[PDB]
Amino acid sequence: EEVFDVLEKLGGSVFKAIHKESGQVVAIKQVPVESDLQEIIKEISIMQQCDSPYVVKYYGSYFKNTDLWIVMEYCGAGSVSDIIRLRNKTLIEDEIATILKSTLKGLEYLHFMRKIHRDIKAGNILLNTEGHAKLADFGVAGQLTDTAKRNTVIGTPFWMAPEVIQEIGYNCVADIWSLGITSIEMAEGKPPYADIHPMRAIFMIPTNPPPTFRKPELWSDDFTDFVKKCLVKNPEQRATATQLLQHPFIKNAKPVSILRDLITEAMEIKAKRHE
Ligand SMILES: CN1C(=O)c2sccc2N(C)c2nc(Nc3ccc(S(N)(=O)=O)cc3)ncc21
Ligand code: NA
Ligand code: NA
Repeated sequence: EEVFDVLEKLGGSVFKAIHKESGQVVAIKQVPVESDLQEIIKEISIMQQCDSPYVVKYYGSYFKNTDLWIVMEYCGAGSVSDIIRLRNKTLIEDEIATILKSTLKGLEYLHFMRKIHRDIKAGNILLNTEGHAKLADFGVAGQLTDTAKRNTVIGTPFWMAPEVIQEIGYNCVADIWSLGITSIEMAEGKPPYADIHPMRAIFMIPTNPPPTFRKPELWSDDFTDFVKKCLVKNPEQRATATQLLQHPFIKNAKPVSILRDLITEAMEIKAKRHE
């Protein structure tokens, strides 16, 4: 337990910390006793059986004063939602394509290991200092036994796939719907229906037509078609992560270096208000 120097709360329940001897910066989540501890092991187990630079790594865990502290990989730039909040600016298409290419590679890896993240949103896509996006928060992630369906209506309402809500079976492409809602969230700062009660939105996601941009005239043909390919209400006709990595919006992404200015800006704003 005293092998880490726990520092400020990141952003919740995650803290910045330093592994005292190696000097390495880690992110530690504080989990209470009354939590569903079988679900916490399921969360840690999914993280352990993942080995990808596009998925947040698990380092270990410890008990302190009845709490379970889960040690994980620290991403210096924060979440894409933190960067949008910090700068008070939505993301331009060039930024969205680059971040979403890495997110799709994480999704591709997870789905190949027959796992559904179930909570894809800008808040759970984390960027490192270099600009590499990683999937984080496997607290609601489900495991598929074979090419099998899941029935748990779980996730966050505005980002949930219609078939998850409909209670019919669902597989890995439920995350592709969430990716589409997230792409709109990065472009507009909020997902569709964000200013409506989340239980009212849950009710209309399967009956309403697939969401589109609030101002479609500002976005390119590629970004609007990418979002259209993500938001297909019928999961059997929804594109997989492997296919979306070939879509022009993603195939044409610029390198991670184009994110340097937003990362520097967001980090400078975080540091300036800390003092
Ligand atoms: C381990 N991890 C997570 O699983 C998740 S998933 C959703 C949130 C987290 N948290 C908070 C984290 N914050 C970080 N890095 C980090 C770095 C900077 C900032 S900032 N600049 O907004 O203060 C926030 C988080 N790195 C990693 C995580
Ligand atoms: Na979500
Ligand atoms: Na929209």
